[PDB]
Amino acid sequence: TGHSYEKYNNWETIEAWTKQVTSENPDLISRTAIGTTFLGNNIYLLKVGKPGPNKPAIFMDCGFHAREWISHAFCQWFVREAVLTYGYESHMTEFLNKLDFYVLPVLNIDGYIYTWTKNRMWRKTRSTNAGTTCIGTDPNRNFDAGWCTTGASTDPCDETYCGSAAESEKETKALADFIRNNLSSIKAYLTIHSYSQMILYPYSYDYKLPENNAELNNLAKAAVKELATLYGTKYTYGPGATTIYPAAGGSDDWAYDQGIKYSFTFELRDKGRYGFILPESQIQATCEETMLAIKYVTNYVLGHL
Ligand SMILES: N=C(N)Nc1cccc([C@H](CP(=O)(O)CCCc2ccccc2)C(=O)O)c1
Ligand SMILES: [Zn+2]
Repeated sequence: TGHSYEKYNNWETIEAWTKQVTSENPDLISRTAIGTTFLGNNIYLLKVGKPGPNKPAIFMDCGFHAREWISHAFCQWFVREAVLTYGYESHMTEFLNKLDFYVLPVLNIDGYIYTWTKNRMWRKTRSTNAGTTCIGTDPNRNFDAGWCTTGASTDPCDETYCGSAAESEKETKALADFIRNNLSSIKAYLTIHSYSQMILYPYSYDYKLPENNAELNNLAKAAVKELATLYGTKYTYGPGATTIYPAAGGSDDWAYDQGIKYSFTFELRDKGRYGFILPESQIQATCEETMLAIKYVTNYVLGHL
């Protein structure tokens, strides 16, 4: 039950943590909920930064995919590092003064609970589907970006089911609703996954390249170089379609086509030795090196608005 930053925490524990870290840091963190899940859990959002007028923001979510436990761990790690180093480390101090980080600790809460209780390898949501006993939609194929046109299934029984319609899932509708309602301020979108050690940018739903792909490639390149300084961990990077494989309906592509010009999917450790079942013993090293890339991106975005 007790929360630890070097262990994977269950939802009850993460929920208690969002309340605790917010009460302990009132001038640095506010908590709201942006929606409920299919099974009635609260989708918490943390706003991290020193409040002020007309602040730009960066949006980061974790836990799209239930089994990718290091993703959830990173969002929690980020929040503590922000509050611990504010006022002492120049860069984080400037970040929190000038912008807000929206941190969504766990999007697909229902699936995450399922990985703790029944099936460690679950990935989808846990919503019911008409006409079948098969459960769940892949939330990262459920966005309105070339929806269900490639790299996706129309069968609810498949792991890549794109859903009955774009934003059919309460969770993805809640996230899209929030982003749409905050487009004027959100300057970047970061979505945290594992595994494969990559930084992806648009597009995945099509082989076409984003208008600013040269810029996005240079930024990804610089970010993976920064990440490698700590433990030598090697990341690859590029447009999703060629860097992994085509897949429609992803939140990074959707956010980009909303006008959020800096949109990245992070795939964290490792490369397949442990895969989704990354040992807790690697949480600290993974989070620490990932922090460097996230901060590099953040500084770049701040210098380009
Ligand atoms: N919009 C996007 N970024 N779409 C996208 C493109 C390629 C891959 C993915 C995800 C990757 P993921 O988050 O589950 C991590 C997959 C890790 C992996 C890697 C190799 C073999 C088996 C498993 C997917 O397969 O749904 C999304
Ligand atoms: Zn994933």
